[PDB]
Amino acid sequence: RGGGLCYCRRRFCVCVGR
Amino acid sequence: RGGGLCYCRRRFCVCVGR
Repeated sequence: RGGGLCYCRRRFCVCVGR
Repeated sequence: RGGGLCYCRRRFCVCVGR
């Protein structure tokens, strides 16, 4: 199935989806 | 920017948080 990817580290976060 | 931002463009979505 589909979903979403989110990465968080230190004082910053980034998410990506298609 | 403040808070968290997230938006989808072209054929892929890109969101970032700080």
